[PDB]
Amino acid sequence: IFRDYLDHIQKPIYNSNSITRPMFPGFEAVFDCKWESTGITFKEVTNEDIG
Amino acid sequence: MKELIYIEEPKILFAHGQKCTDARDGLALFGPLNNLYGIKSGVIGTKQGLKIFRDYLDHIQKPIYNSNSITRPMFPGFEAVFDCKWESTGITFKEVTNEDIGKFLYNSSTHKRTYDLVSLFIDKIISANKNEDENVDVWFVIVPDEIYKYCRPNSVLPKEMVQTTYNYDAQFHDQFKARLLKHTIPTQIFRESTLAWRDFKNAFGLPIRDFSKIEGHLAWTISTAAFYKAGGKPWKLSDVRNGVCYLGLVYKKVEKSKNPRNACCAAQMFLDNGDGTVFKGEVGPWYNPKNGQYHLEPKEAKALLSQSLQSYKEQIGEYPKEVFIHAKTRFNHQEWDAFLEVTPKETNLVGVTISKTKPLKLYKTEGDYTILRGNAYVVNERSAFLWTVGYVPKIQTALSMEVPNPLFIEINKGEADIKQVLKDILSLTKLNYNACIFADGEPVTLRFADKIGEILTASTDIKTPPLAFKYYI
Amino acid sequence: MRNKIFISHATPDDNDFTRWLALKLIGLGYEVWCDILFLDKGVDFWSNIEKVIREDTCKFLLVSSSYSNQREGVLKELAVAAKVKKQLKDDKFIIPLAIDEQLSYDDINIDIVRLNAIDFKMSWARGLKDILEAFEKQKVPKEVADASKSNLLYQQIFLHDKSVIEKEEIYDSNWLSILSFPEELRFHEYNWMLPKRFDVRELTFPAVRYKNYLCTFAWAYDFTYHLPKTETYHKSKTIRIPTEEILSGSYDSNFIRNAECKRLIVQLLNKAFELRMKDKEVQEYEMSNKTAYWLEKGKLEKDKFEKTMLVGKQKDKNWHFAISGASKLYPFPVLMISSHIFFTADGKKLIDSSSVQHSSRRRQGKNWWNNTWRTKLLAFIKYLSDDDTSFYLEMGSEEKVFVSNEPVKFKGNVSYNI
RNA sequence: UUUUUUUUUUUUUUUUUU
DNA sequence: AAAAAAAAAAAAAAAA
Ligand SMILES: Nc1ncnc2c1ncn2[C@@H]1O[C@H](COP(=O)(O)OP(=O)(O)OC[C@H]2O[C@H](O)[C@H](O)[C@@H]2O)[C@@H](O)[C@H]1O
Repeated sequence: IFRDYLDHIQKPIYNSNSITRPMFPGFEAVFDCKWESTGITFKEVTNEDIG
Repeated sequence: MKELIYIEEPKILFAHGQKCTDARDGLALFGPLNNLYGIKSGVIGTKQGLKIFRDYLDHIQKPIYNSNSITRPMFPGFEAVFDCKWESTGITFKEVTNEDIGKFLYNSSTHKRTYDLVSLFIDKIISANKNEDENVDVWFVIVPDEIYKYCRPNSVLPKEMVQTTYNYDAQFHDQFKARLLKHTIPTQIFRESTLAWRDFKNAFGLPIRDFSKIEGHLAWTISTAAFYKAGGKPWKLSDVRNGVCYLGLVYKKVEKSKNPRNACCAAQMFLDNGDGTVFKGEVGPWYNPKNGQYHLEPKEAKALLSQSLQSYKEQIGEYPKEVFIHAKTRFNHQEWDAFLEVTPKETNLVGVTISKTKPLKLYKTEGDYTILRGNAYVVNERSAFLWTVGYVPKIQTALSMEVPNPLFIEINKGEADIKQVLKDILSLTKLNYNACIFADGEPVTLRFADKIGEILTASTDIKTPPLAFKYYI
Repeated sequence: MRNKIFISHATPDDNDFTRWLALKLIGLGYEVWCDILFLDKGVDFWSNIEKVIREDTCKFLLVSSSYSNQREGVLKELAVAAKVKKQLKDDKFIIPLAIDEQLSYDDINIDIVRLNAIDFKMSWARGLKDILEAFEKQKVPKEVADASKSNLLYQQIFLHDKSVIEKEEIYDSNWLSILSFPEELRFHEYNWMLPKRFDVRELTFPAVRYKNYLCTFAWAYDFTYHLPKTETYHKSKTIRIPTEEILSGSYDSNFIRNAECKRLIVQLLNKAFELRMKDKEVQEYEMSNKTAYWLEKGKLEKDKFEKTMLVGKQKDKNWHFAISGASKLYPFPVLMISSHIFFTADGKKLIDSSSVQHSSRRRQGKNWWNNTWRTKLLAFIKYLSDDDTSFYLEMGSEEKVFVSNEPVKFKGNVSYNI
């Protein structure tokens, strides 16, 4: 789900009403920075441990 | 009239899954394994030091040409070789005024002045880490050269220039990189001479450290070190077998406490699920009393081997099948007995000793060049001479400069295939992240282990040291 | 004119390899055209492809993989390449490239089945080099450009110019093999005949005190001068052991152990070799552990034995070559010889400044390669030699060991050239 | 301490013998 | 107070 959300925010997203809440044009579009889904350092936490 | 066998030169992995024997050339054309999108640089120092750093960085952004390219390849530039962005913009710079660094330096006690200099920089680094929004990947510390004359043991501060802690090592480098382990800050120290030396001149008028022909490798090894410390993987081995954990043990003396207490350090290298090579430290330093033992007590042996084994299980899951333990000193029976107890049934424990003291010097019949590196003379199934130091044709010169001395490898304990044992240490001679050289004279396990030993004996207040090499080398 | 190299490829997948190859070739001074890097956006792409292939494409390169074998666009541009090949009368116009290990030569496309393909599957360096031979041999135009980065990278590609070659070569070590030993090592029961508070180092011939016995390779009564009481010693008290068995390792008991009886031979050999230097009238410098032996200035005829110069001058500092010997028996019965350089102020008195000696040694050895160490070591061995093939180390009036004057020779199956 | 390597200095330890 | 066969910590220089 984190990867999916990062993929969504890679692309522009639109609010229901643009004049009220401006649409988000893309992470690199706004911050001019590279932050992709490739290269995430992952640390696993199994469900049995949190259970 | 004796036969010596040659073992194939190892090739190290690069980007796109392809292999290359040379490291500098391999990363020069093929690229590193992982992408460090940008390198956020932090520099602490004075005014006349930061300018030279900026000038050197600007120099190394552009390509630098070497005199004899067959001996030393072309340097295409940091961004060209590592496809990463690291420029003069974005440098978080911290001030060290000349008067302030002078007050502590002109001190009669070498230990006191060394501790004061270490604290002055370390407190500022800690403050920059904690109370500022900027994030710094690696912290370059630059120091002047009068500091470099008068900040280590046996340095007599001149009497005309004297103006005015004992539980710490009087070596600035070790103490500095030792007290910073609690904060996990990747750090790398510069001498100003290591920087753009042309400003520094001797009596004859030439620069004292003239690097006119060897600017290339200076850039090569500084850039590679910066890439490694920032979290990048320059290269990776290709012939690593599954289920093999190695460990490299070294012993170091401590002057702070009565009796050296012989602190031991280890460095691991093993494969992981997939192809990722796990090359970390094994730092649980087990202090060994008595002046000259160098043989470690059973309980510490049990603890070290276990802490290594869970250091494999937490990443791969199952028991190793063959362990090849390397060390500079010989293994006596009692420590091996403790090791065996911790060692599981299927695991094959191998204890290999390594030494350079053996006086063998093979002079070829004719030619102003040494024996070719990789040549191995097998004394017997247990012991052999392997020329890890010698000539390799690609670099056009020998890795040695005088006549080389081969490496004495004996399988002290276990059974081991001696040819396979020789087939693994020469691969370990390639993983030198601290220096961008074709190969190193000794295996990296026993070298990075030596470094982590030399860094941890400077401060006695270290608890749960980091096992990442970027904080050490 | 035609001065472009077109790289056809499967765009969805093979962009990485094609980008790398295009960057390498542009760096190598070769003009390169490809869709990813040189195609003009917002233009008729098929028309531009046709124009570049028909008009300016001097050489055609196809990246063939598991994808590119059945891609439509590569097939169309491949057919256009075949047509322009027929137009130009050039059989070397097209060079397909094999990228996928999984793409066997059996299933590759027919028009490139007929063509020979340059291999990229195993290494991307050999394949690029083979492209390089293909382009100079067919004379593909190349702009010199920077003329420094271009040729430097060209050399950097070929990592290949100097590789291991299978050729026999002999190697001469620094080891001297021990040709023979005395028949027995003797364990005399001197006891009270030998004074307890006496030193065996000044004795004529080597001897070590073990337990209450004197251990040596000499005859029982060879030490009458320093031990006058020993004139009435009984030879039936001798504990002779078959030395060859000790070398094999067969002999082991309560009286002596294999571990220590080999330590009792190397010490005797060490003392014998020390006495051998003393007999040859060579001078001594105390090293940290051992004591090295060098030759004076003028002792040799014009200070050079054989054809190599062994004593010389730099400025005021007179340099002398020296050798140190150490006896070990683990690999073979061996006397290893290590080389050293010493410096003097007048050719006779060694400089007492250790730092000066170390710096001087570094300055001299700055420019001595293999044929400066090996020849000098052998010349010193020949000087210490008593005959053409060996010398003798003496431990007794009639017992000696013959040490060959030639080093232990090895053989290498691999070699190289300048 | 950008490194590497070859040396030069000490010091120490073990096993045995008195 | 030795020996040989093993140990580390330091300094100097020149090479990659
Ligand atoms: N407006 C567009 N219409 C079609 N494709 C487009 C467009 N814009 C970009 N593309 C991209 O154009 C690509 C069409 O490629 P394909 O036919 O699917 O597979 P191949 O392996 O046989 O293409 C290989 C050659 O065809 C190429 O044109 C190049 O000229 C190649 O040399 C798609 O990735 C599209 O995303």
